[PDB]
Amino acid sequence: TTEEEARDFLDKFNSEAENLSHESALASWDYNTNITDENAQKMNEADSKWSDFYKEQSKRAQAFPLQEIQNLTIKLQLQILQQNGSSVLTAEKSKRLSTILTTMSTIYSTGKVCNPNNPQQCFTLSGLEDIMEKSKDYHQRLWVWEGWRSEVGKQLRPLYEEYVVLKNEMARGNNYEDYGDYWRGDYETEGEDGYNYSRNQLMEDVDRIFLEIKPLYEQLHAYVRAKLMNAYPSRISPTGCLPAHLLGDMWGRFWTNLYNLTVPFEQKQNIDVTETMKKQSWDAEKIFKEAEKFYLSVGLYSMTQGFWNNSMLTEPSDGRQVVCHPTAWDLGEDDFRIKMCTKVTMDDFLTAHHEMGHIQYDMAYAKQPYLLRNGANEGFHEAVGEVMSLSVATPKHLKGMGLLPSDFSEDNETEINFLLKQALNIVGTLPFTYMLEKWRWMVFEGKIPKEQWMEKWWEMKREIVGVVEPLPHDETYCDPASLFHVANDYSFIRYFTRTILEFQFQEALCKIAKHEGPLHKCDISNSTEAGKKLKDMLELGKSKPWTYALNQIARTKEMDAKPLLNYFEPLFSWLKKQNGNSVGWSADWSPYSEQSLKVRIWNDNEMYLFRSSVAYAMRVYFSKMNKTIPFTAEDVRVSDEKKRVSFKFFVTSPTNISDIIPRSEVEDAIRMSRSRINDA
Amino acid sequence: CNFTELFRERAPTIMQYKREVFTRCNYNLSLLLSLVQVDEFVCDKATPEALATGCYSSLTVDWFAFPYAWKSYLAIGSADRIVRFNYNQDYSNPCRIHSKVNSSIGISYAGAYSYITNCNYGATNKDDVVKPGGRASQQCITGALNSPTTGQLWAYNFGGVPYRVSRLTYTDHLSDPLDMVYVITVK
Ligand SMILES: *[C@@H]1O[C@H](CO)[C@@H](O[C@@H]2O[C@H](CO)[C@@H](O[C@@H]3O[C@H](CO[C@H]4O[C@H](CO)[C@@H](O)[C@H](O)[C@@H]4O)[C@@H](O)[C@H](O[C@H]4O[C@H](CO)[C@@H](O)[C@H](O)[C@@H]4O)[C@@H]3O)[C@H](O)[C@H]2NC(C)=O)[C@H](O)[C@H]1NC(C)=O
Ligand SMILES: *[C@@H]1O[C@H](CO[C@@H]2O[C@@H](C)[C@@H](O)[C@@H](O)[C@@H]2O)[C@@H](O[C@@H]2O[C@H](CO)[C@@H](O)[C@H](O)[C@H]2NC(C)=O)[C@H](O)[C@H]1NC(C)=O
Ligand SMILES: *[C@@H]1O[C@H](CO)[C@@H](O[C@@H]2O[C@H](CO)[C@@H](O)[C@H](O)[C@H]2NC(C)=O)[C@H](O)[C@H]1NC(C)=O
Ligand SMILES: *[C@@H]1O[C@H](CO)[C@@H](O[C@@H]2O[C@H](CO)[C@@H](O)[C@H](O)[C@H]2NC(C)=O)[C@H](O)[C@H]1NC(C)=O
Ligand SMILES: *[C@@H]1O[C@H](CO)[C@@H](O)[C@H](O)[C@H]1NC(C)=O
Ligand SMILES: *[C@@H]1O[C@H](CO)[C@@H](O)[C@H](O)[C@H]1NC(C)=O
Ligand SMILES: *[C@@H]1O[C@H](CO)[C@@H](O)[C@H](O)[C@H]1NC(C)=O
Ligand SMILES: *[C@@H]1O[C@H](CO)[C@@H](O)[C@H](O)[C@H]1NC(C)=O
Ligand SMILES: *[C@@H]1O[C@H](CO)[C@@H](O)[C@H](O)[C@H]1NC(C)=O
Repeated sequence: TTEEEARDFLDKFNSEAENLSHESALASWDYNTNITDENAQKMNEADSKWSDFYKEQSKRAQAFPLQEIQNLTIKLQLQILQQNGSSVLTAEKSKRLSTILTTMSTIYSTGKVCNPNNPQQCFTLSGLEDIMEKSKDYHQRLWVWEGWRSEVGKQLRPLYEEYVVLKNEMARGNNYEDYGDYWRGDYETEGEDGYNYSRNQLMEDVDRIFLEIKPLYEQLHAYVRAKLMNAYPSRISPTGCLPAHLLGDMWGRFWTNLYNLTVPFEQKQNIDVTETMKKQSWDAEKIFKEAEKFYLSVGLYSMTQGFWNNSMLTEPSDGRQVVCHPTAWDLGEDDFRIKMCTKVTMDDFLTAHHEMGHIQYDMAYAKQPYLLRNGANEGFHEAVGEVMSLSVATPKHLKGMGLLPSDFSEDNETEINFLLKQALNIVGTLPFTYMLEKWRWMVFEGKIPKEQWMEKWWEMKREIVGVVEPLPHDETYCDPASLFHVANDYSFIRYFTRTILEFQFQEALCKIAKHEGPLHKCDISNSTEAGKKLKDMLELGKSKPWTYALNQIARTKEMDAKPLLNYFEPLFSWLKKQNGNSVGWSADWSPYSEQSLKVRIWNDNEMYLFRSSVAYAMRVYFSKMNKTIPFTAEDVRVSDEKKRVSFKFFVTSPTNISDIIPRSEVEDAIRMSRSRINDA
Repeated sequence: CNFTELFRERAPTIMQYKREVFTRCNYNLSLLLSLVQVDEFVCDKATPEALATGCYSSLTVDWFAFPYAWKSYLAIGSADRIVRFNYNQDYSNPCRIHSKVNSSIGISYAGAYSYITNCNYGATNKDDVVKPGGRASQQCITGALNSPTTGQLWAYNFGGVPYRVSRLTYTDHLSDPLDMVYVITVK
């Protein structure tokens, strides 16, 4: 009778779960729509009611063991509700872990980096990123990058090391090996026949996928490097890794901002129609109503009246404060809304479709039981939205729609500029996500000793991504926590998978629509057959294995970069011609190693005295001239070392940082000052 | 004609302004301007003298109470909240009169005289602008009538359509010889 009582329990849960979800989701909507302390309170109270409900239900859920449940939807709903999570931790550890998590978030969030030479000018994280995206000054970019690592990274280090242990203990209490599996378990599912996927091959799939897209990334790397070398002359070698601070961002996760230095055909204009949309008198509603027309011509769902009446499609000028970050909302009771501040721009034209597409998916699985009302997994949600966005980005759509001139034609130079920009967005970030989780998993698993965390971080990064540290680091730093997602406990691998699924879905849909030619030129408008296949899959929600959902639309139960490589095939060939045999990179070189000296052997105090003597020697060398530089032991930088065997070093000016004094100059500075280096 | 209502105890607000159409009458403008004083006579495509001479097919007069200091907010070309969400003037037919009415003429000054400051609606935050010669919609007024005098923007639901309205008073800016605005258009 376990099956029967489990059924009644879940039906009861699902009914009130939907009613409470509505109250909480609506209060949150109203707060963000109209910002004020009164609404913040209503939101917080509604969320507190939800948590008390969910928590009490998760206690009763333990009375319905999975062992005697033969129904797949009862089994899945109980698995979702029954998880203990942080609750198997004792009160001391639960409280400490929450405190650590909150502290890590705070250090990242309000971290600041000041100008080392002119310290009245200091920037917050958003100020630093603006500088980091726009400046072309090697020096400025370096103190921003390096500053963040010492101001934020080192303060996070002592928290991460306790954090890793507590997260692993939590995972063990949930029957996992460590926290790696706790996260990897989000892909685990047990169906019938071949629809059975282990959390333990996620590692197998990402390594396989990574290797197949390696050739494309290597071609992109060589091209970007060759072009970037003319922006930062004699800072970047012909063959090797790129300096981290020159990648166009604080973390180097996207090569999006290097595009302006790397454009294939710089004199040619790209395609957009912002001027045309203004000329044709477009506005918010038109933009969203056109997006609906698109979803209807594909064959999916039209929008409800509540959307047109209840949403926020434009930025208000009423006096109300709002947050304009675009989000698709599902408030329950089939109430679907979009909150966005739309204006007549290409960016909002395409974003409006992205948010609309999330709703189309939200509607499809609305029919599912409350706990199963989500996509097949973390990656499917965005992967679908991206495909539906690519469908309208293409000029094929824009021309057919009557926005582009009918004399508009697609050049084979414009094709290259487009594909590269996409590659810098996709191909360039795939290795970042892959490397981060590769390392992160090893850290939680326990394969990398605490004392080797930074050593493996940078060694592994040069091997996989091809990025090298401008300056060497000790184990006092923890650059991984420098990123939001690490500091705030978020899974990152979803960024890898959504991309791979995106192209698997797009290619299958194009074939269904009977598209001929390159995939980047594919359109699914006026293709009901492609529409119908997509709908069948979206409607599944979480009721079936994600490999089942993948099999229906892409005809396989595994992820492949097969379709990604085809999307970018014309770019791969173009890059090959441009790169020749410069393809790939070495991980032997670093920006500071060329001018380094080697010391053969040792206490930390002896290293200090050595550095002090080197700084002295540099002072003497310059003192003979009419230039005085206040070198101290701190200005002597030490490279990766082998304890009691050897180490390497270089010295920089205390007032520049970016400079390295040439080996030869340092070497005879030391020889000149060979005498009087004794003690006692 | 019959102008005993123009100079009556009830002095209408901007949110809910009053008007009359006068037909089959022998106009007597020279008395209207003798009964009450006029500070300003501002009129396009017509003159003070022209309106006093000759008969016309129809005379229309609109009026409301309104402080002199705010006279620029009724100006043509103005994008003020007063003109946009309440009283747009008809410029398709040729006169704004600023007239102080003596307390000896039974005109009162009572109630929280007000105008609409904002009236958006739908997911477009689209504004509900009054057409020239028209009046603020019933939905804008109904919401505004239940708003605080401090101008807070409050949400209302009228027939399934959401509205965000606010109201602001000018009940304090009065004098015994209260300043009123009359608008005359002549066909
Ligand atoms: C942005 O967010 C704020 C905060 O939530 C909203 O402010 C509330 O707005 C609602 C209207 O949407 C107000 O509700 C109304 O209250 C009136 C009484 O006000 C007095 O008493 C309250 C305490 O209850 C005091 O806070 C207030 O200052 C006054 O002293 C009622 O008379 C209204 O009644 C109407 O609706 C009922 C519905 O049942 C009908 O039966 C009535 O006949 C009548 O039509 C109404 O209940 C609420 O009081 C406001 N909160 C606060 C703290 O002032 C903003 O409106 C919101 N803005 C937007 C654009 O979203
Ligand atoms: C905004 O909504 C109104 C009506 O909302 C519906 O009816 C209400 C009474 C309530 O039950 C709501 O939750 C419902 O969503 C729309 O007005 C309707 O428009 C259609 C034309 O498409 C017309 O045939 C109906 O008769 C109208 N209904 C009413 C009550 O007037 C209005 O169109 C929506 N706004 C937009 C932009 O779609
Ligand atoms: C959540 O934690 C509870 C303990 O608080 C687990 O319940 C115990 O399970 C063991 C092993 O079967 C039993 O021997 C204990 O008697 C149970 N204790 C209680 C109070 O029931 C529960 O299994 C955990 N749930 C999940 C999904 O991990
Ligand atoms: C890439 O180059 C474009 C120019 O083609 C830059 O766009 C300009 O951005 C500034 C703001 O910093 C605007 O004031 C200009 O009007 C924009 N120019 C044009 C023609 O629109 C873009 O910012 C550059 N991107 C990066 C990362 O440097
Ligand atoms: C599983 O339960 C659902 C109700 O939640 C029911 O519709 C479905 O038919 C059941 N399937 C089997 C095999 O019992
Ligand atoms: C889809 O077909 C319609 C005609 O029903 C046409 O107006 C529209 O432009 C077509 N869409 C595209 C992208 O060609
Ligand atoms: C575009 O086509 C022309 C031939 O018409 C060719 O010479 C040129 O190299 C091609 N460019 C690219 C980027 O494919
Ligand atoms: C650092 O040295 C370089 C020379 O390589 C010079 O161009 C730059 O202006 C110097 N910056 C500072 C802050 O001294
Ligand atoms: C209003 O009263 C004053 C006396 O205070 C008088 O001088 C003035 O003429 C009166 N105005 C009118 C229009 O009668």
